Amino acid sequence: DIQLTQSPDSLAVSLGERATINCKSSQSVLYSSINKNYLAWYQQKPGQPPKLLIYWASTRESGVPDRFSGSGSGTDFTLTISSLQAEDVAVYYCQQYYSTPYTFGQGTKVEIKRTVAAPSVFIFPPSDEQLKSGTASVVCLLNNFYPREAKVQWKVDNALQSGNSQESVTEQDSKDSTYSLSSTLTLSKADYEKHKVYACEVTHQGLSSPVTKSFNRGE
Amino acid sequence: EIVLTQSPGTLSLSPGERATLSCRASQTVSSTSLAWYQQKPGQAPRLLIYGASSRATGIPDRFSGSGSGTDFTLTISRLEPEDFAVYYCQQHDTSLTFGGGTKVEIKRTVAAPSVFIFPPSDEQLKSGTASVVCLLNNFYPREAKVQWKVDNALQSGNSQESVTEQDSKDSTYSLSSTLTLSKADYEKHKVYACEVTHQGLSSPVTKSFNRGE
Amino acid sequence: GKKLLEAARAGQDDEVRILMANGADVNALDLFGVTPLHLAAERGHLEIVEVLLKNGADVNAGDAFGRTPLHLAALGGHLEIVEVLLKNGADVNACDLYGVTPLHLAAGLGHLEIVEVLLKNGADVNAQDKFGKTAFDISIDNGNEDLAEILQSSS
Amino acid sequence: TQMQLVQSGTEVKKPGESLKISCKGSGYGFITYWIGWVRQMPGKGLEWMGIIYPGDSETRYSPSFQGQVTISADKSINTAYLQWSSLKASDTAIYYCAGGSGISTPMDVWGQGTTVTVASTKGPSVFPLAPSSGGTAALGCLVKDYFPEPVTVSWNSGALTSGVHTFPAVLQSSGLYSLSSVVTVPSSSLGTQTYICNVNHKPSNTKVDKKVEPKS
Amino acid sequence: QVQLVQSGAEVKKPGASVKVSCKASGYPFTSYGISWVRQAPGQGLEWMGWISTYNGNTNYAQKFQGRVTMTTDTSTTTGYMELRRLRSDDTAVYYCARDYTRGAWFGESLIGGFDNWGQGTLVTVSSASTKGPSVFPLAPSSKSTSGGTAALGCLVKDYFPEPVTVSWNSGALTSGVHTFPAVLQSSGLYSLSSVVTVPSSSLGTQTYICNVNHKPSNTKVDKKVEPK
Amino acid sequence: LCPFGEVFNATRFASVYAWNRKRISNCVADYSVLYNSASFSTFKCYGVSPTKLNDLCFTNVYADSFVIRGDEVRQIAPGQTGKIADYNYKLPDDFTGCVIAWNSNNLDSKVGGNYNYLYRLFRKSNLKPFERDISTEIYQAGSTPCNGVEGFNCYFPLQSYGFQPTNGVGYQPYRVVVLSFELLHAPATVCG
Ligand SMILES: *[C@@H]1O[C@H](CO)[C@@H](O[C@@H]2O[C@H](CO)[C@@H](O[C@@H]3O[C@H](CO)[C@@H](O)[C@H](O)[C@@H]3O)[C@H](O)[C@H]2NC(C)=O)[C@H](O)[C@H]1NC(C)=O
Repeated sequence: DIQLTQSPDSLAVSLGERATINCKSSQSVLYSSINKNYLAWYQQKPGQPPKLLIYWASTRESGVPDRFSGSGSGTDFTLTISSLQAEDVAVYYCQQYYSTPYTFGQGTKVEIKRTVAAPSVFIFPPSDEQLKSGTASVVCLLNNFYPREAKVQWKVDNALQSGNSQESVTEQDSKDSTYSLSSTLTLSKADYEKHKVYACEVTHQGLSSPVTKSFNRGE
Repeated sequence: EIVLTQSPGTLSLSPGERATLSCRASQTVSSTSLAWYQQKPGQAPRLLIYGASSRATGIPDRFSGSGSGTDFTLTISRLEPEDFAVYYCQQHDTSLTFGGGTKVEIKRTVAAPSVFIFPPSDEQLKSGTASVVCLLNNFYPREAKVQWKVDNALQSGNSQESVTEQDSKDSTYSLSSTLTLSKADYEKHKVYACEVTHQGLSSPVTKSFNRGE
Repeated sequence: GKKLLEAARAGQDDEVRILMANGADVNALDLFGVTPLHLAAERGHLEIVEVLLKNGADVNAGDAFGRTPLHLAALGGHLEIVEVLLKNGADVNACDLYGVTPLHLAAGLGHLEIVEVLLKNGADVNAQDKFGKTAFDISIDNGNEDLAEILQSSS
Repeated sequence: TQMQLVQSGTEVKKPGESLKISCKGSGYGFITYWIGWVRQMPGKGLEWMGIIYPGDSETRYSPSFQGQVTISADKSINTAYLQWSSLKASDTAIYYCAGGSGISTPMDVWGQGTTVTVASTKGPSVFPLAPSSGGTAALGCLVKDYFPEPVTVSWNSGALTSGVHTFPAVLQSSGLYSLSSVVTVPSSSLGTQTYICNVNHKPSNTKVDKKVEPKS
Repeated sequence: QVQLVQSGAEVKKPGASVKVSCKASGYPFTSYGISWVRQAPGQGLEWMGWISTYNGNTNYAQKFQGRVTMTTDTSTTTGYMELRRLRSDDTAVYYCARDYTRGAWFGESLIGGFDNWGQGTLVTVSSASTKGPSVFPLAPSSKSTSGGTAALGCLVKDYFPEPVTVSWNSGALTSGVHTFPAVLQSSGLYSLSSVVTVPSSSLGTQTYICNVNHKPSNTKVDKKVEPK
Repeated sequence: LCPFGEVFNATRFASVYAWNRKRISNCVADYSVLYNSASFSTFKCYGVSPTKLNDLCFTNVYADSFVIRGDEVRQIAPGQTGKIADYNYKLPDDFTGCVIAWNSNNLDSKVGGNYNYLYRLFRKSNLKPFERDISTEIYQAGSTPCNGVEGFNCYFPLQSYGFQPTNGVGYQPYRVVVLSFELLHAPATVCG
């Protein structure tokens, strides 16, 4: 059997330069009678079935742009997209077919790098209908931020919590490549009426200081 | 190297019918090496069936072929009025021998032949040869008998007969019987008779005459 | 494993015992894919045959040509092997893909004992050669016409 | 096209039961096409399952997947079928049937993939959420206790096609799904027009309009 | 869609040779073979031979080993067939055809037959040369029945080679005409007759004309019909 | 442009034991006819895909052909053994060739059985890849010296097929042609 690895696992470069990915295998993938390496390179935009680009590791399938290229030998192979565009964001894959079985790598994600931007920090409590429901859900929003990394933390009556927050991140934005992150905290009504003050703290490389948003229940 | 006789040479059939033509050899031949060819009147040949079972490019579905062992058969099913032609069966397993050809004609009602007789004028009598003509029209089928009588005498080696192909507007026939002879023996006899007999005509009508008329 | 096969040539029973006592296979197939029964019948080592059938060997074993040990045993002219094989339950009507019959082997060398021991248990008379010949013609062809009369009187 | 591939639709069944899906082709040159299957876990990569030849039903299995799934072929209609004997928790993913003309040749032509999940069905609950003070404020609408994904959302019944975000649902502890959609609007326009959150659920065939107003 | 073109007709005297050419277009010439087949007048066809296209290995029938030679050129996509030592019994038509009965590279026995033909090629041989025809009218007798019709004819003698262009009333009459196939006799020359049927209305009120032109001998003649 | 028809599309196919080779080269091959003829019921083609090989071109386009029983058409494959595979024809492993097979019961089957198609089923040794050996030498089964007679101790290695039209679906004869595109390392190689 053959195992495959990809490098790097995550990647992000700006618009208009070369993007390089590496695929490394174990056994030689050069056939005996035919001197052509047995590798294929796939792409997959989110929400769509995968669509091949490179077959036999050195050719270009019909109907694809010519701004793509590949190289490599032995057990290590390289893929280079020249002058990546805004519509080339996807998840790429390498797969050998020397013999049964074939196996892909873990996967690589491509993102468009740019300058840091000032984000927006919001926080919202629930309402009367949710109180009547029986639970209490308070949601902290962080909007139009960059880079992806940003720490969102809670504070209930100046006390930490564990195993109570669920964090969700949206995909890229077509307008200016901005993201939104939500941290939702759910708790019981009995615990809701036993606690008064809630606070959200946001830490990001684009913030001079961590941002605190605190308020007492009902105010 | 194989004797091939289709038989019969004529299978005249009425319009809008099916024809099962046959081709039979002496030795054995597989179902892979005999083809059927068509020969349109006044035209060039073509191809009908290859491999004894299938059809070539752009041939309608009315032409089917079957058979094996020592006998093969072509079926036409439907008969349009452009499918009247000679049919040949050809083998190519060991060398190649063509068939004898079969002619299929229109089958219609009986016919009543009409006969005319013509002697020559003296302009060709000044020359060294003479000729007399008998003409038969509107008869079915081609088979008919025509004989001459020079003073009620039997003649041989001095008569010729000809017939035209099937007519495209009435489907009839026309026969010409020409007798040629020398000048010297022409003036020795006076009474000349020309007798025709056909199955479609009850009586053996004879046209007799003298040159003095 | 394979050794017993050539051991069957030497008739060394004690080697056979020490070998199958350790868990040796009972239905071995060699490079040519022949069973020890054919060589055992060919060499006529009776005691080996009996000890091997004591544990229940393949009494209906057949090779690629469909031969069975009884045919070669009757051909050789062996007394005890054929009768013990008949007793443990080997069939007598069995024929190869060419349709050769044990009666042909019995009539080959004029061996008389096999004849009536198979006649006792229902020897077959429907045997069919390339031309459909039965046991009578082949039995009388060998120059010993007395054998043919035995099967003729039994039919 | 050179080859067209279709598959089944959505699949939602309780765990343990059997399942039968089919990948069916159409075109010219189908007789040279091996059919393989590829699986994708949510948020992860890809892994092969098995390959087959439609004609004489010659199959090959990945070493780590032998004995778990059944692959069959049918040459009369040129279809490849996958059968599950037991359904477990790890059987909620996406699947693709991939065509490939020969062994050691790429999987170039692909289907649209089918989805498999396992949970219980329930009707959703939609609640509003309004901000208070100032620049531009974000109003939110949440849907809770709904199954299965996805949910169609809009504001003012599709009367605004800008400044909207949608939240891919994440499976929580109690065993259901939830979502929240937020729209950012300037503080000047909060008191003029009426904001309607419009939620459609085709699997539950339910359409709900909810009025959203600021609280102060 | 393919095109096959042969040469024009030929007339010859015994003792010489004749060479005919077939040209094929619409396909690469170097994958199919050429087949030549001759047909006597009114009888079935006879196989003249097969020639391949690249190796030059041919196959002739058991009858013409030394009297016929067939050659091909792929550059101009043409095929020549020459007949030598020809006798008086070789008046016939010849056909070139595409071959799908024997391979053009291997020489095996395949499935199929000659599926493309040509317009044919007439070849005639005789002991006589070209000679002008003599025409003769043939007027019906006055004893023709009123309730019917009468036939009038034209007889052409000693016309050679074929064909003759016979017309009535300078091409005005087209209906009721009948031209006959040519017939041979012992002398080896050619005789012909043509007949038209007419009602008795025009017997005594209109004069019929019968004009024959021979293109190979470029001779024009015309005669009138008078009842007698 | 080159003899693809004359190897497929003919009438006489030799038996398995003495199958025929046919070398085809120095041409341009139009595989478009070998795609959708709708008659090749088992066009199973390994190693190299047929679709986009038009870019590729190399010598040694060796083509073999024969006729073989219907059921054991599956047995022909790279590395798969059995009755025919182990004794008469064995395709080498690490293959780069590509196989074709189809039913031809319509013409190669006659009443009374076509007893013209023999095959070998015994052999002391085995076969090297892409090799064919033909010899009607008999085998002495036992200890009886055999000169030319047939009997219990004299065996003919070859056996006769029985072809019948009424016989089962898996028993009707099939025809097989195996292509094997191989190349060498020397450059300036002729393409195709
Ligand atoms: C062996 O000989 C047979 C008979 O000549 C060949 O069968 C014919 O092959 C031609 C060429 O592929 C086919 O022509 C095609 O016909 C379709 C009709 O829709 C047309 O769309 C294509 O453009 C093309 O003209 C023809 O149909 C076919 N006839 C039959 C009955 O199948 C056969 O192909 C030869 N062997 C090989 C391997 O070529």
